[PDB]
Amino acid sequence: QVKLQESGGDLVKPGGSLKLSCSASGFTFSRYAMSWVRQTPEKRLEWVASITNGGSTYYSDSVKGRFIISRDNARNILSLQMSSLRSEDTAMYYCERGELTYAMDYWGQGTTVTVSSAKTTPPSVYPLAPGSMVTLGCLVKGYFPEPVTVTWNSGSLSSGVHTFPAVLQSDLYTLSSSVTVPSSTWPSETVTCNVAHPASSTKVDKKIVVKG
Amino acid sequence: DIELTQSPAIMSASPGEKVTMTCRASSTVSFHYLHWYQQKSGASPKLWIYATSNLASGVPARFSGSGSGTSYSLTISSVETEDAATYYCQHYSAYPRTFGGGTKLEIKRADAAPTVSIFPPSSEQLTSGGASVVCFLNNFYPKDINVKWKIDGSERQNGVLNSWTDQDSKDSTYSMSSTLTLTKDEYERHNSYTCEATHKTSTSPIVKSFNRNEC
Repeated sequence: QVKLQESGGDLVKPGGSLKLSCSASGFTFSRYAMSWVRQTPEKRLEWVASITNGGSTYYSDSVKGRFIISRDNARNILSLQMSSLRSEDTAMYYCERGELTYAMDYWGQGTTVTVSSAKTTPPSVYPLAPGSMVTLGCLVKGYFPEPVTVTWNSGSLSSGVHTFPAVLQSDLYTLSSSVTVPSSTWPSETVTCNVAHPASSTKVDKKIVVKG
Repeated sequence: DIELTQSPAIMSASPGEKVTMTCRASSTVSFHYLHWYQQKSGASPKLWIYATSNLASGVPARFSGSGSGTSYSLTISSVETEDAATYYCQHYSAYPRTFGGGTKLEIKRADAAPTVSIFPPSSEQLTSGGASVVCFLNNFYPKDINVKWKIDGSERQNGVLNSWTDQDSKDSTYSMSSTLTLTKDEYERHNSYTCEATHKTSTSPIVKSFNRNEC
């Protein structure tokens, strides 16, 4: 199957530079045009750049002069280098097979980029244990910027989880995650909240333990 | 300058209904290159319809697309729960934005009461001088739910922050978290903490509660 994995998203000061990578597999990469598309916090989809298989480049007027789209047909890697970054470049960035004319037929899951002068704050992570089925919680508080990645038992508990959109207060985000398991499985078996904050290069594991 | 306008920006439909959404251009645009993408919550877009009328691989038969010139549409013949998503039209001739603003489709279901869970602040959180009392309201419908917090019987509004998930495309439900944040000192000056859930047509709230002294 065709797979596109983006990486390189980070917090960057305005005027700074950042390189995004897209690793392609499951198809002959050198035969296809490739594109980047961004999505703003307002959920507006916005084309960034495209590159033909021969290497001809096309850029949106929003990034002209500042962004470089490039490719390596030997490594099967699509790149985007962003220089002179602006606040307005803050967005989720997706890599696509194809381009605007004949359509973009496969999209990766994306990387987040935030352009801000504010420094990174890693989150504090707190377990939420209760005071047939049991719901447990994880509170991830006081971090900047988005995103955090929240999993339960390293992604083994997939169903019965709800991770809520972060709320911003006093220049810091806070989110919660709930997970619901059969009461015979907890506290009998381990349930742990795993939090990843790429911008501060932090990972936190917090076991949910009985008591309040 | 040529813009793609999508209507309606937001639509709600019930399973089994036929739904149509439109994509209109400022000036004529070639049907050969008018495309549609579907984006589900927490996921990237997928190609849905290409060259006006052709379904991308794996896209259900109930989808169709029509149009030419300045006027295009996407139609679902019999909408299903899994169709909850935002739909975007796109054409290279459109500038400065190649994408339309999208149509967000909500899928109706019968009313469902939330599963409500209340949590006292993490004891470890208290060590920071802060106290977040958390209440989860999970898997309910419709979206417009009301949460009330009570401390020792009296309603409290200050320090409450609420967050809703997007509609679950599996079962058409919503979930939301309500967090009441107090100081460690304010929290320990009280015993009874209550999260109440109600909606417009409810005659009986769902109530979850704990006491600071005994669980």
